[PDB]
Amino acid sequence: PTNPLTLIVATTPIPTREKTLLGIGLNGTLPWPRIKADMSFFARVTTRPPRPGTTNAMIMGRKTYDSVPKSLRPLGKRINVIVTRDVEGVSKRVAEELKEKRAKMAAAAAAATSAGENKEEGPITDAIVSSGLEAALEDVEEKFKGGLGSVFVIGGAEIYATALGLGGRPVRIVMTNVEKKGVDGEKAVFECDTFFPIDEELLMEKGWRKVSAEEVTEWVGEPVSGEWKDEGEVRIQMVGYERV
Ligand SMILES: NC(=O)c1ccc[n+]([C@@H]2O[C@H](COP(=O)([O-])OP(=O)(O)OC[C@H]3O[C@@H](n4cnc5c(N)ncnc54)[C@H](OP(=O)(O)O)[C@@H]3O)[C@@H](O)[C@H]2O)c1
Ligand SMILES: C[C@H]1COc2c1c(Oc1cccc(C#N)c1)cc1nc(N)nc(N)c21
Repeated sequence: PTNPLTLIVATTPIPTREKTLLGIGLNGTLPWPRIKADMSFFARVTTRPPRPGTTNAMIMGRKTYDSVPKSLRPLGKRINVIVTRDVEGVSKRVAEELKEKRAKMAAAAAAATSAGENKEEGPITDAIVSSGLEAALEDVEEKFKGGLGSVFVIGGAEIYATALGLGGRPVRIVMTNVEKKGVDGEKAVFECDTFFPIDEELLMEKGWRKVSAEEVTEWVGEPVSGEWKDEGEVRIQMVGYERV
């Protein structure tokens, strides 16, 4: 049987007359000020190997790649897989950014060593560029073999849409819900130009099941309560959905 594909996403609800939309992006970035708890959660979960000596891959659309600040990318300690229709051009630029990243990470390792820090086996950092999502999945399987850890689809909307359309991989969604705190017992809504490709079918569980906190916990390898938690002007909670 074939390994699960996990979409991981943060959404914000936007009630419209016809349905609640799930906003994910505005102007090529996220819709909200930085949420430290979502960031660290995303980082720990996407990095965490499912067994020793493996590295997780994140499959992303080219715009989501670009949405990460250049100095932080490709994102460390994972295999970054950038899906594009211009492999040739994007390859050259990713290769360049990887090389700069390698340079930053090497200097840090040398410094860490130099100040008497304990080093240990950890997941590796790579970036590769593919012509499609299916191509990306193939490409990472072929390059990494049994060193491949968990595969995450990290966005954005076009790539998620493609994941959800793949021919029957179980697909699971690990979702962080983001809401503004009420002001006069009313909650404002974030402006978004990019939305998750499905919304009502998750909130109404049509073809999807919302899973126990214990099940999310197993997927992501750290405790998830499914409780709301306050983070400044937002509250957030983590939930999961499996296709039925
Ligand atoms: N809140 C979250 O959890 C989250 C996560 C990720 C992203 N986002 C947000 O979403 C926005 C970006 O989303 P998006 O939907 O506009 O972009 P996206 O899906 O990240 O990327 C679109 C790009 O991916 C490439 N691509 C897409 N489909 C393809 C296919 N079928 N075959 C080959 N290449 C393909 C194309 O790259 P080329 O143009 O280079 O061909 C396309 O322009 C940003 O605002 C970002 O901040 C939010
Ligand atoms: C990376 C963008 C794209 O996807 C995601 C991103 C993100 O922002 C950043 C920005 C800079 C570094 C890192 C890191 N590491 C994350 C946060 C995310 N949160 C959730 N819950 N889900 C996703 N898919 C996310």
